[PDB]
Amino acid sequence: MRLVLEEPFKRLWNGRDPFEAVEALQGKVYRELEGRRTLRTEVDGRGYFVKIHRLGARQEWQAIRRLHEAGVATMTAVAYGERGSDPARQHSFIVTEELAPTVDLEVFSQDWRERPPPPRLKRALVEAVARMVGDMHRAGVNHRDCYICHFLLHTDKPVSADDFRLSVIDLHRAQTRDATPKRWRNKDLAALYFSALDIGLTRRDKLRFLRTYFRRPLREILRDEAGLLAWMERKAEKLYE
Amino acid sequence: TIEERVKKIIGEQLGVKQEEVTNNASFVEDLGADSLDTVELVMALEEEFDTEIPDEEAEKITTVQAAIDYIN
Ligand SMILES: *P(=O)(O)OCC(C)(C)[C@H](O)C(=O)NCCC(=O)NCCSC(=O)CCCCCCCCCCCCCCC
Repeated sequence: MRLVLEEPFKRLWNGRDPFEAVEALQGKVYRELEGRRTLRTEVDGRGYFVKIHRLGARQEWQAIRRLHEAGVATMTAVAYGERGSDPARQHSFIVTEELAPTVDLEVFSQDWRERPPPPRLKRALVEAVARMVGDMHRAGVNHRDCYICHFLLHTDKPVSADDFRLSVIDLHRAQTRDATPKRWRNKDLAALYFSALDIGLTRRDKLRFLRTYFRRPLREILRDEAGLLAWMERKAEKLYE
Repeated sequence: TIEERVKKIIGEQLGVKQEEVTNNASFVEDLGADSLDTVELVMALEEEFDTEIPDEEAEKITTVQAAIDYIN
């Protein structure tokens, strides 16, 4: 048994079995990947995403909790639950607040190849992701779906190179440890790179990324990560087609 | 003014005296730079002029003249 309720669902499910109540929430329903379920719902017009598993909600919940400890901007979780006589085959749920207004970074950079952004805005975004991912990894969380589309740029204010905030989302497969093994670090870095092959990153936008990501001199990175970087460049070539 | 800014950056970047920063000097053999320094130089240029240099252009910046030509 694991259960954490926060507002508004703490009162909403007071004398209620919350595992029943999540199944009773309503709204635009989505993915039904074998027992799993995602749906958007509103409480006083707020908007929350409901993920029910009947792999479970634990992955997202511990990533979200570690990222909050580490100061990495992400979803806020207002409800979470696990129960089951078989600790392997648990019934779980997690409800996260909606982040809005936002535009994810793939959409935002959709057509940088042809509509080039301000250079300083570009480099600030490249670096802001380098910081978050680095921060994520140093805090013991590897994403497993580390793509630019899972980073939200916040549009509640005008966006400039000097003022913008990101949030990382979709942690449904995220693994949380006290230290992120290097193989898992590299998978995220690989995936983040392949998601970004089509936005006009110069060779130097990528070195900028690596420096900020590792927080080590560029010369050391290119030496000690040589094989990783050569592999990523080789995969990225074939993926370009 | 711009024609001088480029000369100043190459010097602050490559750690060479302003007198050695001649339009004929290639960074690699004349100003003691290696590979990466040129790239860090190209980056420093991008950042000082708040611009972006495409990888095709930046690989043609191998001399001081090459550097000034691009900014103008
Ligand atoms: P000399 O010392 O002989 O050689 C010089 C040099 C440049 C070091 C050498 O030739 C070399 O090693 N490579 C040549 C070209 C180059 O610049 N390579 C380095 C960059 S490519 C790389 O390192 C492999 C993968 C890139 C790293 C990942 C990028 C992450 C990007 C994701 C950002 C997300 C944000 C997007 C905004 C919406």
